[PDB]
Amino acid sequence: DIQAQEKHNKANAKQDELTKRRELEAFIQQTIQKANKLTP
Amino acid sequence: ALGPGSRYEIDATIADIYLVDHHDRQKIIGRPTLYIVIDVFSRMITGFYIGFENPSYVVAMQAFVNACSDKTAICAQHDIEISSSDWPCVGLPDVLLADRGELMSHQVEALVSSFNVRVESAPPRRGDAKGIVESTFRTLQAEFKSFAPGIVASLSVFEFTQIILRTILFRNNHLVMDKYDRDADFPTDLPSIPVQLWQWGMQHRTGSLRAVEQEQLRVALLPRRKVSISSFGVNLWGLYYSGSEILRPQHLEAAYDPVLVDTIYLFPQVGSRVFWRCNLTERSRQFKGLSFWEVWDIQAQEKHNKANAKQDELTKRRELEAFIQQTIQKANKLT
Amino acid sequence: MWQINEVVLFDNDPYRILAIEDGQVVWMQISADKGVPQARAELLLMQYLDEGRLVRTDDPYVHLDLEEPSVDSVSFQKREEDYRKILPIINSKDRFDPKVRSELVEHVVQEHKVTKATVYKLLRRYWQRGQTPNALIPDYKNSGAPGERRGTKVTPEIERLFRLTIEKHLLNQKGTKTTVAYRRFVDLFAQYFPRIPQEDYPTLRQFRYFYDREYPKALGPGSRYEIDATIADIYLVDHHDRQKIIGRPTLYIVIDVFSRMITGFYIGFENPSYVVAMQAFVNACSDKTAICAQHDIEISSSDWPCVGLPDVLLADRGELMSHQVEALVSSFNVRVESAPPRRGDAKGIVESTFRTLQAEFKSFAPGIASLSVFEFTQIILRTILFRNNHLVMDKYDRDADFPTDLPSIPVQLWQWGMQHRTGSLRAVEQEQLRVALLPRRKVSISSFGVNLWGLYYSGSEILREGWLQRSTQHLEAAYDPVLVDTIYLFPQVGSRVFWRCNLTERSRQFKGLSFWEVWDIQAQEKHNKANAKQDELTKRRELEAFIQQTIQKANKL
Amino acid sequence: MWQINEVVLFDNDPYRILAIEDGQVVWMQISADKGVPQARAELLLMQYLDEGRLVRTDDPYVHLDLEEPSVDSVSFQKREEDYRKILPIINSKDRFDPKVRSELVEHVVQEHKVTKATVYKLLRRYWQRGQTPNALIPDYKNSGAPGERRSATGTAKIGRAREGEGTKVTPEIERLFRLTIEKHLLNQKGTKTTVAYRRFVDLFAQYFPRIPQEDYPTLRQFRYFYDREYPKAALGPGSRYEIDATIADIYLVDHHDRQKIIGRPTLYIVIDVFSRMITGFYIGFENPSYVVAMQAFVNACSDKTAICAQHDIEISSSDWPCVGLPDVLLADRGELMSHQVEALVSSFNVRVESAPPRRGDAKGIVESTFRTLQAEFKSFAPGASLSVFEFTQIILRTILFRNNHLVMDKYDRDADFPTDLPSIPVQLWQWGMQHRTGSLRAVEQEQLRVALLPRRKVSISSFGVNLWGLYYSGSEILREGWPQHLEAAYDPVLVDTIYLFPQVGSRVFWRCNLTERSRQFKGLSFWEVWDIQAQEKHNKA
Amino acid sequence: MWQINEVVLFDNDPYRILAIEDGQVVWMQISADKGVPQARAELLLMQYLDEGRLVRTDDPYVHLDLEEPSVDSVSFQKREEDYRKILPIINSKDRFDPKVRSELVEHVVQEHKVTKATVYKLLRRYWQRGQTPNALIPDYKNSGAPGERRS
DNA sequence: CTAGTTTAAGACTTTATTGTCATAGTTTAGATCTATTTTGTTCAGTTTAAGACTTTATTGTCC
DNA sequence: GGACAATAAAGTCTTAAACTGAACAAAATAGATCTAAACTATGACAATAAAGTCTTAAACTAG
Repeated sequence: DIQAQEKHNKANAKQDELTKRRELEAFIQQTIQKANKLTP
Repeated sequence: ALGPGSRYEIDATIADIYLVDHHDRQKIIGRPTLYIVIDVFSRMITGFYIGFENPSYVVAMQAFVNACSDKTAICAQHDIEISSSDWPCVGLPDVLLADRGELMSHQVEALVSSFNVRVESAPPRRGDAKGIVESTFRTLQAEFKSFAPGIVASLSVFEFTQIILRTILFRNNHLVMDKYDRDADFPTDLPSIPVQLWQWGMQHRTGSLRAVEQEQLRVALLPRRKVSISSFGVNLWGLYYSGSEILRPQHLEAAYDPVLVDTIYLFPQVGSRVFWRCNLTERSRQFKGLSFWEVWDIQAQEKHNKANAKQDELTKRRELEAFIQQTIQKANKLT
Repeated sequence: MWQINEVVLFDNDPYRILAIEDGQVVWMQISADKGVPQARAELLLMQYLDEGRLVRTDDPYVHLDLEEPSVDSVSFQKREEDYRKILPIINSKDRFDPKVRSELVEHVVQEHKVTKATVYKLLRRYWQRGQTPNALIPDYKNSGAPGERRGTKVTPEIERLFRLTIEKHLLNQKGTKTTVAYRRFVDLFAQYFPRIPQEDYPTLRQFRYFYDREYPKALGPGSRYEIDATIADIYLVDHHDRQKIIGRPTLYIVIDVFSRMITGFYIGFENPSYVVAMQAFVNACSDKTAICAQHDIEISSSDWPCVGLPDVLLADRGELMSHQVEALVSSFNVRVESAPPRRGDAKGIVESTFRTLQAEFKSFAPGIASLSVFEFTQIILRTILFRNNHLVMDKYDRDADFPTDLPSIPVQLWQWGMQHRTGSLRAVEQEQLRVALLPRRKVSISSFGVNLWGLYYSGSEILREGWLQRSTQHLEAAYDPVLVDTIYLFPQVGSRVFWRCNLTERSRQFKGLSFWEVWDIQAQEKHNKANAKQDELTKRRELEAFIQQTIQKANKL
Repeated sequence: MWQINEVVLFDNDPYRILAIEDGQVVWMQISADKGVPQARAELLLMQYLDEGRLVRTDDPYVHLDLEEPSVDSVSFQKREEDYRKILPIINSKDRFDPKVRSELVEHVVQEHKVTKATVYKLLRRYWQRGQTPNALIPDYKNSGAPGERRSATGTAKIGRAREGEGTKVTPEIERLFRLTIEKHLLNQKGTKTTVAYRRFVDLFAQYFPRIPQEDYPTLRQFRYFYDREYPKAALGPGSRYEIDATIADIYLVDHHDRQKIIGRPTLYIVIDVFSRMITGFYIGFENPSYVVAMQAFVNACSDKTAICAQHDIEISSSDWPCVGLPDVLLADRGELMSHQVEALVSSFNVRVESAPPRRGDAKGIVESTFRTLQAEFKSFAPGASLSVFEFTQIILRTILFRNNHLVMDKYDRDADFPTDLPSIPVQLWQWGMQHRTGSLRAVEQEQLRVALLPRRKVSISSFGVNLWGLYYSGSEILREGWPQHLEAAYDPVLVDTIYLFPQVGSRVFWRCNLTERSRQFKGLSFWEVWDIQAQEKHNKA
Repeated sequence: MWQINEVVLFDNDPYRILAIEDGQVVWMQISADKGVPQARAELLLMQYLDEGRLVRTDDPYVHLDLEEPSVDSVSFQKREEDYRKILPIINSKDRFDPKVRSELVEHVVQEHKVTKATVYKLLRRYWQRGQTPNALIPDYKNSGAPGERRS
C-alpha cells in the first residue's frame, strides 16, 4: 500500500525531482571535471 | 498504429575536446563524435557509439548493433549499477530510416533478407545528439558523407563515456518534454517522459520486439575487402594473417573492424557467412595494438618522404662525404 | 513475457509464437507438415508454465541466418518469386481468419496461375521457419545425398570378396602392389563363379576405387654483368713503412646492366688486362661485410645486397685464358658472349678528386705523395657506397612498366627487380671460384719438391702419396701474382682437386714478396752474372788500394 | 631458425632441409631408398614445432666431408666421373620441378649414354647425404665382409694347392686349438709355438685315430689361428785435402814494442782438391815441417768467423763455408809422430795417403807484394817496420779475394757442369755440396787440437813438474802430490801452459802453469828459451 | 741442416744419421740391440722439424774419442781383427740394401769361418757408436765389477 | 457447402561411379666388378743355453 | 803390518741349432653396381546414373 502511495507522489508533479536530479547531474559532472584537472 | 519499436532513426554530432588514454595520460586520440539511435514513437534513446573520424552510415551501423543488445554489461563496466526498468531496450525493430544508397550492398542484403528489417528514407534531423552534448561542451555541425577506407587535453575517454551515459539516463528517465504532440488515447495522468510512454505503448499496442543474437548481427554489418593468399598467409591492406584452419579460390573476402587490426574474419565459401578467425603474424607483429586509421597514416608518411627527401639526403650525404674525405686526406698529409 | 519468433516445448513438442496481442497469443507447431496457426489466452499459458508443461528452448531453423544466395542462381530467383507471390496475404491484418484467408488464397490463385496446395505450402513454410524471406529457399542442396554411398555392378558378395582380399593382402603389409592383389581376386572369383565369361569380371578401376574409399591413407637484376677499369695518377705508399713506394693504382669495377649498380671492385698495380679483372669478378660474387668491417666501416646487408653468381658475363673470349672460359661455361654455368662498348663509370668514380689517364686493355705478360693504400681504399669504398645508395641518375632511361613513384636510384631498381622481375641469384662457395680463375703454369717435380718460376714448394699430400719417387708428367699449378707464399697444384690433367703448397727452406728468403719484384731481382742477378768479369777488376783495384794504404801507414810509424 | 643441410626428427623420422626460399622450405627423407624432395610452408613447420611433433638432432653423415681417398683408387675416379654426370641438373634453378627435371634427365641420358634409373639413384645419393662431392663415393668398403670368419660355412679348402691335400678348419678344430693355446702358451714366456703344435698333434691323434698323418691341420693354420685371435700388439767438396807452404823474405816486428824483431814468417795453407779452395792456414816462424802443419790442418776444420772478427774483418758463414773433417788427408805418413797418425786414423777415421807433386798456389797468395824464397819440408828437431797484425790482415784479404771473385783459366770443367756456371771456387764448392757430397763430419775442436800437439816426458819433484827444464804446477796435483813414465803435451809457440796426462791409455789431461820461481821466461816461445839455454851453455864453458 | 754422425731426438728417442744422398737420409736408432738402418726423404725430416717432433741432443758416445789402447793389449788385437772382418761390407755402395747385404754377410761367413749372428752384431755396433774403429773395442773394462764389495 | 488435404506422374537438381588415356618414376633377373679371407712357400734377420775368457775383490802363507 | 800369491766372483763374448715375421701369389667367397625391358601409380577428362526436390491435375475430406 505504501509503494502505491510513493508511486502516486512521484508521478504527481515530478518537477521537483527533475530539478533536484539536474542539480545532482551538474554537481557530479563538475566533480569529475575537477578530478580530471587534478589528475595530472 | 505506431508504437515502440516500429521505427528507428540515427543522429550524430562532434565535440570540440581532445582525449587521452586512461593509463597513459600523454597520448592524444582526437576529437570525439557521437552516434545515437532514437525511437520515433517515444523519442527515447536506444543505443550509442563513439568514433574518432568523419561521420558516415557505414560506421553508424555500430550504434544499431548496440541498440539491439542488453546494456547492463557496459553500464556495469563503467561503474554504474543499472536495472532493466531504466533501460528496457532489447530486440529488433520493424523499420530503420537511413540512406540505402550510402550503405554497402552486403549490409542491405543482410538487413533485408536475413533479419527482415525494412530500410526506408530518413526524415530531417533535429538537435538531439547536439542537445545531449552542448550542455557542458562546444559543438560544431557534423555532416554524413561517404566511406573512405584505404590510403588518402587532460580528460580521458572513460570519464567522457561516464558523463555521456549519465546524461543519457537522466534524459531518458526523469526529464519532461514540452513540445510533445499528445495523442487522444493518452491518459491525462501520463506525463511526457520517454520511459512512461515506452511502457504504455508496450502494454497497449506493439507487444514485444523480435529475437536476435549479437555475434551474427555484428559480423554481418562489418566492412569487407578482397584478400590475397600465399605462402606468407592472408594479405589484407598490406598486413599478414594466419590461423589454424588455413594450415589444414580466386575471389575470397574478409571482414574487418576499422578500430583494431588484431583479428579478421575470412569467408571461405561463397553464399554463406560462416567464417574463420585470422590473427596477425610476426611479419606484421610491429603493428599490434593500433587501428586502421593510424596504419594508413603511417603508410602515407612512409610514401610521402620520397620526393624532396631524396635530394635533401643527396646533398647532406654529399657534403658529409666531402668533409670526411678532406679530413682523412689532411690527417694523412700531416703524418 | 515472450518475444516474437521464439520456440517453446509444450509436452515435448516444439511450438513457435507468431503474434502477441492484448488478451490473445497465436502459435504454431513446427513438427508436422500440415496445420494452421491457432490462438488462445495468456492465462492458460501462465497456468501451464506454473505446472511445468511449457519450457524454453532454441530454434532448429537458426542456420538460415547465415545464407546469402548468389545472384542468377536457382535459389535466389525461386526465393524472390515465392516471396512476391505470397506477399499480399501476410501484409493483410486479418491473415489468421479462415474466411478472409480463403478469399485471399483464391485471389492469388486467379492472378498467379498456381494451385491452392502450393500456396498453402508456401504459407506453411513461411510461418514455420521464422517469418523471413530466407524461409522460402528451396532445399536443392539436399539432392544427391552428398558424402554418401550409392559391366557388372558391385554386389554385397563381391564387396565381401573385396574386403577379404584386401584384409589378407594389403593391410599391415609392406611392399605389396594393388595389381597383384587384383590378380589374386580374379583367381578367387574365377574359382567361385565359373559360369560368368571373362569379359564380365569387375575391373581394376573398381577395385582400386573401393580400396581407396574404404581404407583412407624481361631482363631484371642479375641477368648480365659488365667490366670497366681506370687509372689514377697518384703514387701510393706502404702503410706500415712510409718510405716504400708501390705505384700508381688501377681500378676494376663490375656493373649490373639493368640497374646500373656496382657489385664488385679490384685494385691492381700493373697494366690493365682481362686476366686480372677476373679477381674483380670473384669479389663481385661474395659478401662484402668482412672487407668493409676491416676498413673501419660498419655496413648492413641492405646497403650492399649483392651476393651470388650472375647469368651472363659480357667479355671477349679472345683475351681470356682457355681454362678460365672452360671453368665459366662448364663448371659454373655462366654464358659468355660479346661485350658492348663501355662508358666512363670508373673515371666518374675517381675523377672527383684525382687526375686520370686513359686505360687500355693489353695482353697478360708474366715472366722476366704520402697517401697510403688503406686511406685510398676507404675513400673509394665510401664513394661507391654514396654513388650506389643516394645519388640519382638523370640520363637513365625508364621503360613503360615503371611506377611514377620509383626514383632513378640503383638500389631501388634492384629491390623492385627482386620483388617483380627475376627473384634471386644462385649460390656458390668462394674458395673454389677464386682458385679456378687464377692464372696457371706448368711445373716440374723433383726430390726437392715442386719447381715453379725457379722457386720450390712442398706440401703434405705429395709426401703421403709417395710421389717424389714415382713421379720423378705435365702438371699445372695456379699462382697468385701478388704473393709468392702459396701455390695450388692440380694432381691430374683436367681435374677438379688441388693441393696447397708452401715455400721450402731453400726459397724462404723470398717470403713476403710478389712475383713482379722476384722477376726483377732475377733479372738483376742475371746482369750481375754477366758483369762479374768487370767487377773482378774493381775488386783487384780495391785490394791493392788497401794493401798500399796499410803499407804506407806502417811505414809512417 | 633453420639452416641448410640440417637434420630434424618429424614423428620419429629423420628429414634433411635442402633450401629455403620466400616462405617455402624444401626437405627430403634420408631413411629410404626411393622418393623425391617435397616442399612445404614455414608457418606449418612452426606449428609442428610448437605442437611437439618436430625436434632437432645430429646429422649421421658429418664424418663424410672429412675424407680423402688417394688418387688412382677406384673411389677417386668413380667420384670424379659421377659428379661430372649430374652437374647440369644441380646447376639449374628448376631442379625441384618434375617436368623440367624429366627434360634434364633425358638430356643427360642422351649425352652420357647412361640409363635413367642410374641418374635417379645418383641424384638421390647426392641429396640424401649432405650435398657434397663426397656424397658420390661408392660403398665398396663394405664388400667382402671385412673382419668376419669363414669357418662355420662351406666344405672346401680355401687357399693355394699343395705343391697332397689337407683339410678345412672346423669349429671343433678351433676348440682344440684354443684348448692347446690356453694350456701351453698364455700367461707364460720363453715358450715357442712349435712345441705347442707338437702337443696339439698328440691330442688330435687320440681324438681322431682314423685320419692318416697327411690330413692333419698344419702349423701355418695353427699359427694363423693364434695370431688372429690372440694379438700380441765421384769427387766433391771435402773429399781430399792438400798442404802447401811458403816463406816470405820480409822481417816482421812486434805490434806493441816496435823495437823487437820476430823474424821471417812461414805460411801454411790447406787446399780442397776438388774446387781448389783454401780451407785453412797457419803462420809459423821456423823451417817448415809436417808436425807444425798439423796446426794448419786443425784450423782448416773449424769456424773462421771469430779469427776474422778479431782482425777487424767482418764475414759471414757463406764466405768461408768449411766446418768439419774431410774423408782423406793427403800428406807424408813417415814424417809424423806416431801418436798423431794413431789419433787421426782410429779416433777420427781420416785416412792418410801419400802426397802428389806440389804446385805454386801459395806464392800467388804471397808473391803479389813480397819477394819469396824457396821452402822445403824437413824433419822435426826440437830442443823493416811491419807488425804481424797487418801481415795477417793482408793475407786474409788476399785469400778472401782469391776464393770469391778470381776466375780460373786452366781449370778443366766437369761434363755435368752447367754452361752458366762460372769457374769460381765458391760456386764449385756450393754446387758440389748441393749435388754430390752431402755434408761433412762432426768434430770437437779442443780434443782435435790437444790430440795433435807435440809430447814430451816429464819428471816429478818437490818443485813441481819439470818440462824442458821448466817448473809447472796446478791445483789437481796438490791433492795427491806424488813416476811411471808420465808425459805432457806442449805448444811450441808459448811456454805458459802444459797438458799433463795422468792416466796412461786415455787423453784426459790436467792443466799446469808456470810457477813463480821459473816465470822469468814468461810471455815468450820455446825457440827463444832453447836459444837462451844454448848460448848460456856456450858462454859458460 | 745436419752433419754426418749427429744424434737427434725424435719423439724422445735417439737416432744417429749415417748418410745423405740426393734428398734421401739414412738413419738408425741407438737404443735397442736389434734392427737395421732405415731411409726416408729429407722433406719429411723438414716437416718433423717444423712442428717440434725432432730436436737436437748430445751424443752418448763422445767419450770414445779419447781412447788410445796400448799395443799387445786384448782390446787392441780384438779391435784390429774385428775391423778387418767387416771391412769388405762397409766399403760397399750397397751396404744398406738387404739382399746385397745378405750376400756380403754370406761371403764373410764363408771366408772367415764365423757365425752370421756375430757379423750382424758387429755391423750394428759399428753403426750405432759413430762409425769409427774405436766403436769395436770390447766392454771388458766393466768386467770384474771394480770398486765394489763381492759379498 | 467449404476450407484445407492427398496421390501419382513427369521433369529438374546435384553428385557419385566408371572408362580411357598420358607420364614421371620404379622394379627385376642376370652378368660383371670390387674386395675379402685363408693357405703354401721363401728368406732376411733373431733368440737361447752352455761354456769360455777378463778383471778384480777377498783370503792364505809367510816375514 | 808388508808382501805375494791365489782362489773365486762378476761381467762379457761366441756358438750352434732352431725359430720367426714380412711379403707374394693363388684359391674360395661376399657385397655392390649397371643394363634392358617392362611395369606401376597418378591425375585429368568425359560420360553415365542415382538420389532428392518440385509443381500439376483431380478427386477427396472433416466440418
